[PDB]
Amino acid sequence: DILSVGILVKERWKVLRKIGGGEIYDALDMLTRENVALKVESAQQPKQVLKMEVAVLKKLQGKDHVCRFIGCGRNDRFNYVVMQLQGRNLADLRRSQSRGTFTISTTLRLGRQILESIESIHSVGFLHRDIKPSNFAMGRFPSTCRKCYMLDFGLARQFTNSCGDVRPPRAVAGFRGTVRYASINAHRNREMGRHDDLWSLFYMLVEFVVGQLPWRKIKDKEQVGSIKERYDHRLMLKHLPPEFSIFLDHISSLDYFTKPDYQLLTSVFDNSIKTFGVIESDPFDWE
Ligand SMILES: Nc1ncnc2c1ncn2[C@@H]1O[C@H](COP(=O)(O)OP(=O)(O)O)[C@@H](O)[C@H]1O
Ligand SMILES: [Mg+2]
Ligand code: NA
Ligand code: NA
Ligand code: NA
Ligand code: NA
Repeated sequence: DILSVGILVKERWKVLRKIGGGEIYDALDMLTRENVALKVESAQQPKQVLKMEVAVLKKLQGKDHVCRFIGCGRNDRFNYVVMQLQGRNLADLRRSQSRGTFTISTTLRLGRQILESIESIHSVGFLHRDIKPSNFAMGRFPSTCRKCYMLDFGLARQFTNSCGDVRPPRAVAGFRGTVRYASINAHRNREMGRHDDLWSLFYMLVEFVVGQLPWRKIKDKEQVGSIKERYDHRLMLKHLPPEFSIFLDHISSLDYFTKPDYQLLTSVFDNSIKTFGVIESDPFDWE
């Protein structure tokens, strides 16, 4: 690691506890007397991504489901960013459930919040490219703990130009994200688009309700991609509310050059939540 518990960054943030390992700490902000999240990277790491992370976090400021930006810096030893500290991430919350699953009520509410966050990052011109449960966390206070926050913009890519139009895709793009949640496009080393973040959301929602994905045990990235390319994704509809056939049909129709119909996808969640009688104040599974 570059830092260690106890050290002070910028005479202000005292590192207290490592919370993620990418080196991230719970730190004391001496100016506000609050615990914050501080993420650091070596100025010698070949893949340096905190520049991207700060730029996207700044672009999302003020929007829902985004940590507040607190500060950032760059020195000869490391780069760092400081942001609002959240609570438990969704991978940990699902694993803390004795059955390894969420109910459809918790799944639909989380999915709708995650969809909102994906529409927000696309609306500022960026793809997330690593949508997965450990990159989402609930708030840690009574006023935030029912809110899900999108994390980890290090692998993001701008898909618009300086003008705001969609940029021409590269012929070949390195696969950056997580094999388990990656779309077919990612596996093919094709330029990822907005629909590929939505495919990762779909896989997350299926894994929430079922507890696993079909390729859970498969570790060869090419084997996983082969399975996904041939898989009949309609089989995943079995444990989701009926309108997710509309969700799957829609994202299947998309490609790099087609903006998603976010209103349609939102309606799938809104309608399912209403049909199941789900209300926001219902306890989440971990309550
Ligand atoms: N603002 C935050 N508040 C709380 N936990 C965070 C925060 N940012 C990241 N984490 C935790 O750290 C883990 C890894 O951080 P993340 O930003 O995803 O970086 P990386 O995946 O590159 O290690 C997350 O899965 C989450 O548990
Ligand atoms: Mg992460
Ligand atoms: Na930046
Ligand atoms: Na920048
Ligand atoms: Na790439
Ligand atoms: Na097209």
